[PDB]
Amino acid sequence: RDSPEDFVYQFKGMCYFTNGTERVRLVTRYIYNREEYARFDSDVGVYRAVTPLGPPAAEYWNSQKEVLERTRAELDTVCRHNYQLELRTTLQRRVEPTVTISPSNLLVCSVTDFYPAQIKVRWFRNDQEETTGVVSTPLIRNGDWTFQILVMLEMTPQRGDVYTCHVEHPSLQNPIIVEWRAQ
Amino acid sequence: GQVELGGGSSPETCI
Amino acid sequence: DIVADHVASYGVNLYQSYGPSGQYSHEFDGDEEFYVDLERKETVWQLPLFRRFRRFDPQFALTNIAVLKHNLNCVIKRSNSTAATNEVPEVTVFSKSPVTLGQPNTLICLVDNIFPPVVNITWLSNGHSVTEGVSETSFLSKSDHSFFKISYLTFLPSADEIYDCKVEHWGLDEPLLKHW
Amino acid sequence: GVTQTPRYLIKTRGQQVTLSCSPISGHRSVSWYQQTPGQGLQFLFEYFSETQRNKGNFPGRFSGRQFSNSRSEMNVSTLELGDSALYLCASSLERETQYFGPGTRLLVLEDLKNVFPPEVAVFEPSEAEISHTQKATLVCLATGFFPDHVELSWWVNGKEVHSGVCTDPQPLKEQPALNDSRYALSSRLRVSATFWQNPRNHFRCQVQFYGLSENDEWTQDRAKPVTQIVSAEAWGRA
Amino acid sequence: MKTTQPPSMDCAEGRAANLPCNHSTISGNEYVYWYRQIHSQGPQYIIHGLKNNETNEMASLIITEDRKSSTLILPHATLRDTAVYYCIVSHNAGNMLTFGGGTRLMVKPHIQNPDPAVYQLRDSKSSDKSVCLFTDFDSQTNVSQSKDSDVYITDKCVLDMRSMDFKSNSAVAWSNKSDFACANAFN
Ligand SMILES: *[C@@H]1O[C@H](CO)[C@@H](O)[C@H](O)[C@H]1NC(C)=O
Ligand SMILES: *[C@@H]1O[C@H](CO)[C@@H](O)[C@H](O)[C@H]1NC(C)=O
Repeated sequence: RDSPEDFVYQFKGMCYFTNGTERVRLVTRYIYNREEYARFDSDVGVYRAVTPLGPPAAEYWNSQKEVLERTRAELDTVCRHNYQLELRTTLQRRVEPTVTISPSNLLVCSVTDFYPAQIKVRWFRNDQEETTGVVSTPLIRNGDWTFQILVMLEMTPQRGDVYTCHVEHPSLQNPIIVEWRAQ
Repeated sequence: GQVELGGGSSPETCI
Repeated sequence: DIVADHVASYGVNLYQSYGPSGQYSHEFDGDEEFYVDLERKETVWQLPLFRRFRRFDPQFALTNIAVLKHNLNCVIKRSNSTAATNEVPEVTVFSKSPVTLGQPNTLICLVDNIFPPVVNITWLSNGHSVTEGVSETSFLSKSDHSFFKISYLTFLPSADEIYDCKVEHWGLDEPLLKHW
Repeated sequence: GVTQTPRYLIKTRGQQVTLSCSPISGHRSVSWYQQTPGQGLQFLFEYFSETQRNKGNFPGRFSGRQFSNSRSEMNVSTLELGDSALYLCASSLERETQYFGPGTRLLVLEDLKNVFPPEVAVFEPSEAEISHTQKATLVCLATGFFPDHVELSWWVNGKEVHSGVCTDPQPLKEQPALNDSRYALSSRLRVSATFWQNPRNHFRCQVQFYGLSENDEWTQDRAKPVTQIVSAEAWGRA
Repeated sequence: MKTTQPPSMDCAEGRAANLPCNHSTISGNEYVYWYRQIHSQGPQYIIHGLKNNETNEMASLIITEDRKSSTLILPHATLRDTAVYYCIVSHNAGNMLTFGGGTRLMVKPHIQNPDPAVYQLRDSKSSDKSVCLFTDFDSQTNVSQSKDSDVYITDKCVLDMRSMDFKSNSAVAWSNKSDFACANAFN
């Protein structure tokens, strides 16, 4: 339409952790608009051009001893150092989920406001597992350090039927079981 | 208690 | 791609010519730990647990963003003034908990695939704008170097209020109203 | 590496100064500090890509600027007596190791009436030292100067020498009970007896005094204490 | 600040000078930097490091395993190494440097053949002063300042005749007093 012109620049200093502190990897990304043109990979140890737009940057950054040494050391001063603070805060955050069944013929099991992301939801009709008519949304990120997931079950409810939703989460010692009975 | 850092952005070639 | 148990963006740095505007933030597993108010020179953590034990000097963000401003001018000339491509944003509206008539809740408007990172997100109670109870997050990064933004609206569920999330973006032809 | 101009400066209250700095070739970041015996090394501001990136706690009368070639200038307006200091410039490639320049030694006074150039005299070696040690020590004396903005050097046969030379690191005050006291500096040049006993050898003690400029007003009867060189010489004697 | 150093330290010329620095509250993302400043000059960068050992053409830096202290090793202390040495910390994030008290290192040469004597130099045709020279004394002799208002005595000064590898200490005294004598002009 009548959109103004815009030029975007991004820089991302990303750390990848595995096996606690055993495996650490640093990848800094220099992005013009949405094109990553240069990067530093700690597994490589030098800057590399990603597109024809960053040979001048990679050659200059690799020729400057101060830049390459500072970037090489950031695997310890940034990734490993800040991870020790994650062990004491983020990696210990446990928020237990709230499980609710709502009729919609569809039956929706809502699992809301939990952290971390690992979650397990299963449907049962009279203690027998249901899989054929089960839809689950992807993990919904609320953006406030809590997650959400919706698991729906297509049902033809009879009399005496007891539909249950079984939920497992790392913050729970036992699974949460919520029942639902037709009226 | 101690300040943590981010990644340092390296400068481009232009003067 | 890179396989890892935990991914942290210790430096989501952003600077664009429209404004001009910038943003600095740290992320861990897709969630925002803090952002630095570049105008106030202040670190704003996103959880009480972070404000108690964690520290970050806002001067580091002002120093990095000043480099991105220098780098942007260099790559603009090198690319023969190649401008950014406006993408089509995807909007989704939902509640943080199952809405029970009479119990306070919160509506969540997820604006995904935002590029360039310039967007207007506002609510509408009926056909009129809302001011109280509206808050949003910072531009959160994606692996494809686009962004997504989340806006929140606290509300009291009633049988007569039908809410809308109006999103304005250059990749759209008209303001997108997603209904709830 | 880093160069700064001027080296020394004399100003009065209310005036303004502009200090220049050239970073190391290729460096993009320039930092300005103020060094005093009382407050130590105090940070002013840091510039990168023609823009101030980091700011200290000095008042608005302390301002700076960086140009396209990364050269930087610093301005101090309505100067005060407490602004007398060594103003240092430190260059960095962008964020790493900072390399300092020589600095500009600024002195702010209430008036220029107490500025004096030095008197330089050379004292020939002792005949007793020559016959006892086979060496000859010449002593140079620069007395009665203010401020302490001097650079003493020895010159033997047209070439500056450093071997066998000892200049006092700190000058002494001729009247220590006064705050407007002049200074005195001593330097020693020790050569072999046979080198001194040769009349063909020429010895010169040179003191470069940094004083008032051509723009400074001067009303006193004595000669204007402008930036000058004062020297004293001696031939060898057999 | 975060570092503490001995305010003063002495070292013999030609020997190695080990300068200590304590910084128990240092962070893992903070480098140890070392600067020195010769009188009437600006600070001179020496060396820096993050962990353990680093060397260059000027010195060596040894940081302990726990990083709570470090040592600056000057391999062969020279007369030019007499300066104030500053041990500081820095994130290398483009922020200001903070200096502390520093260590005032004094490199004292050893006089192998001390021959202390006091001489009087020939008067200049100008100046009414009679200059005295106390020279060739050991590096342990104290040279006090003048007790009289009209007498002026300088500090201990070390000159090096590098062609002959000869070093000597010296002090100078002068006055325009009528009966000023070089005999016991120092003390
Ligand atoms: C990751 O975790 C376990 C041991 O802790 C093991 O199965 C696997 O080999 C580990 N991988 C690495 C790279 O350490
Ligand atoms: C956002 O703010 C107002 C809309 O009222 C408008 O001036 C501006 O252009 C809007 N920006 C976008 C990207 O829609």
